[PDB]
Amino acid sequence: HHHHHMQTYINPPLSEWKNLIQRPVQKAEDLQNIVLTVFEDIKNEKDKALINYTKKFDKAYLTDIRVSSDEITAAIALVSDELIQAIQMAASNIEKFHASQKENKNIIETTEGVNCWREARPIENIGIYIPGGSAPLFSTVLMLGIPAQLAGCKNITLCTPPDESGNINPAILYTANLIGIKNIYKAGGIQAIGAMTFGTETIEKADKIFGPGNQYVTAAKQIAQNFGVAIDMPAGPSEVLVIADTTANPEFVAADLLSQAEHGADSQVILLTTDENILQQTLMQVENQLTQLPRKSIASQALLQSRGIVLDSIEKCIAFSNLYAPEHLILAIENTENYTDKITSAGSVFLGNFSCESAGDYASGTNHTLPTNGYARNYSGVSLDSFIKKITFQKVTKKGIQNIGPGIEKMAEAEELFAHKHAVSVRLKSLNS
Amino acid sequence: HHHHHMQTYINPPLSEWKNLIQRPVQKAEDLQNIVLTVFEDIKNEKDKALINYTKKFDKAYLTDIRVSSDEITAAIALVSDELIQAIQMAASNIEKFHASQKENKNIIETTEGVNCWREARPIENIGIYIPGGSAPLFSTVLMLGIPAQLAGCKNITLCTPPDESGNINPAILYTANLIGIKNIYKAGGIQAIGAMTFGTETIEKADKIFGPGNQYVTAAKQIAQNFGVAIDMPAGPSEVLVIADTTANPEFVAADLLSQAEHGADSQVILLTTDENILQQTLMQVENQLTQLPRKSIASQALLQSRGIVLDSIEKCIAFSNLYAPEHLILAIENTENYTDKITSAGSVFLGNFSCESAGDYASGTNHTLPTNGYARNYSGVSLDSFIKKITFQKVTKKGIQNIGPGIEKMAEAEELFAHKHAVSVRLKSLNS
Ligand SMILES: N[C@@H](Cc1c[nH]c[nH+]1)C(=O)O
Ligand SMILES: N[C@@H](Cc1c[nH]c[nH+]1)C(=O)O
Ligand SMILES: [Zn+2]
Ligand SMILES: [Zn+2]
Repeated sequence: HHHHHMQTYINPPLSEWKNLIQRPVQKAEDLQNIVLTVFEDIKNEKDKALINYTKKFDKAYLTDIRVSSDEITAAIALVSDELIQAIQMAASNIEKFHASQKENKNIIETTEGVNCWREARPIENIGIYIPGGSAPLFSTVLMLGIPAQLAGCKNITLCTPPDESGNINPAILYTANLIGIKNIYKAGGIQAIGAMTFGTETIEKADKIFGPGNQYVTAAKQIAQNFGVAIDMPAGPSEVLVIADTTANPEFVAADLLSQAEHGADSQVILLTTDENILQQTLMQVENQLTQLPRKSIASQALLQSRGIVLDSIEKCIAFSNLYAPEHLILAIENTENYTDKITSAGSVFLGNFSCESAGDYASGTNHTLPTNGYARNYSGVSLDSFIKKITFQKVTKKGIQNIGPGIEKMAEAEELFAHKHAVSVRLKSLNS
Repeated sequence: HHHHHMQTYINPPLSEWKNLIQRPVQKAEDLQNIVLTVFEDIKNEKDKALINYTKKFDKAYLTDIRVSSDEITAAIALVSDELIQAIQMAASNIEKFHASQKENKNIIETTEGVNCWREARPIENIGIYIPGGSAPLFSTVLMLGIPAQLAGCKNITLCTPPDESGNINPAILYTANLIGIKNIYKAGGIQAIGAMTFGTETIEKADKIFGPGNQYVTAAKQIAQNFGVAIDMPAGPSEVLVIADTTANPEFVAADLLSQAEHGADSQVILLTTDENILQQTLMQVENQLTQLPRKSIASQALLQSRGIVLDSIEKCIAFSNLYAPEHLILAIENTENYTDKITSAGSVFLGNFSCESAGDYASGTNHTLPTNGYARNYSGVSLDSFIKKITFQKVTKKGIQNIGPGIEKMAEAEELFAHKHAVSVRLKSLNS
């Protein structure tokens, strides 16, 4: 009479893996006309459109779009001392890890007299979108704001929608103010993305927009690309894949699965085990722990689309994981150092029984803004790299151009580009003269 | 009675810069329905669609889509010994510079018992598009194929359209075969992009597609993103901005401008000088050199949209350049080391009188696949980074989770994510027990 929440597959053949790696289907609504209409309103009516759309969708009639300093001060006083300490602990770890990603200038002499190198420069105008609601995901403010600051980005904008009384959750404002974000705007949805894409009287336009959101925000960011703005990565629901052998702790594994499942009804979790007893013990823990979750309804909906799979070796589990390309990968196995080289697609990886995903979500220092829905095949998580341009430099000397010059002339000839050839020829004749 | 090709502006006010940074307008045709129709045909008819569209647009009725080994061998014998030597010289320099971009693993202890790091992994399936025509831009094969190989990308596909006899230019095939690309397909245009986006019987689908093309290829790459593939960067016509003081060589500067102008009628060049005499001498050189260009008609059309501007200091020229954000920047000035830190947006930078753009186009080692039309504000040129994912790793010890655990619990509580809190709690209670 037991109500099993997650479906299981015991040693499925390789011919079924194509089906077992599938995420749940997503909504197929065409939002292009909806987005383009909002964008046209933002282009034509600017701040008035922002206020009008906020009235319509957030049920708040604002006078000012920008969060005031009194509102920031009021928010600071509403954050407890213990939370302040935790946020500062997280910010320090995130700052330390992202600061380590800065590269040293490295001048390469490719051939005699030819020196080449790269240098980073910040993307000047950064836009950050933060969804609203009663539960503030203020940790995303740290994840996106801190590397923007470290990169040297001069203008950081944060948009987040008000509640019906016009207010922003105090933890969001506290956290943004902590890391030095001063341009905070009461705006959500398509209209917020449009404001950062085209600019209004109050919001200067962004060069690149960061941060996930719902289906409407996702479509708006996708379409905004066609008007010249860059975006961080494509969006989708969050997910975890866990690999567990006999050394895994079933209580820990169940808690990790449920931590991902409680994010949303569209989340997906995958458990790969090397024997059935680990699977059975972990599922028993899932059932028992699920009863205690305030969000048990949401996690239960995500578990319907989730899968537990028994595969007869860790190397087979890794091969399945590499085909799935998970946003988060937990290796709950012995001697992970023997296996990490074999991982080829995963957004972020957690090693051994004490590396829980919650730690990466909040405080370890890695970035939790990660590619989902298989985008780990072709994107990275947000990092310092996301906030800079790498400019290439070269300095060719007189000996340098005498060295590579004749070869360039022959290639330009073959491409039938006479002016390209002549730009070399005039240098060579000048030194020969 | 002189026919001046380029328009000049002498000390324009700062209020006019907004207008002087504008590229020429681009075509505003809506190609979405056109692209989606081809994509539907590729999805439904696969190789048959590839052959049918090739018949229609390339006027070649193919039997085989894949270039054969006999065709590769025939192409090798049609490339001269002197060109072979030049291509190998270029490949060596490109390989050396891109190999230097590999990062070392760097384990960061963010706090006691918490170790975080990143590792690169190749994007597994790479697609490269190379336009056809009588003038083979085979240098792009080196620029995209070499870093793909260095990254460890296992499956590299190259699509390039046949001529009416079904043939591919021998320099393209020679160069692709040289750097180890074995999967070469006779296909162009929207249908080639669609084949790499969805896959056919002959062409395995790509995870990321590289390489610029015409308006149709550009729209296809943009729309292909919505079906899950990554692309290198947005497209547009090529451009150069030159900054010249009294130490510049007007013959060299004119040749550099004309080298960019001969690329296409939609190209744009910008010359900034610190005095009018440099401008006048350079324009005289442009007029005289233009008469000798086989492509003088194309360069003349690009010069119509080009601008020469006198500004009264190098720092003003740099500020103009930073607003323009050029694909290529040439600093034809004294003591460039005093100015490169002030450059904030540019795709690739060339220093001093002997650093011509042709050298970067062909042989210096930097990548010539660069962001144009102002995309240097928010994208980089192609590099080793373009072909990899940077996966984050963390290993938290028992002491580590005891260290950051309580803080995570408080933040999870504030985000009302009880399962996130519980995933930490079970570890702490286990060690406390
Ligand atoms: N070393 C570079 C930083 C960089 C990042 N990527 C390439 N270069 C600098 O001086 O800014
Ligand atoms: N050091 C990494 C390479 C890397 C690039 N970016 C981050 N890490 C490795 O072992 O592959
Ligand atoms: Zn989470
Ligand atoms: Zn060129």
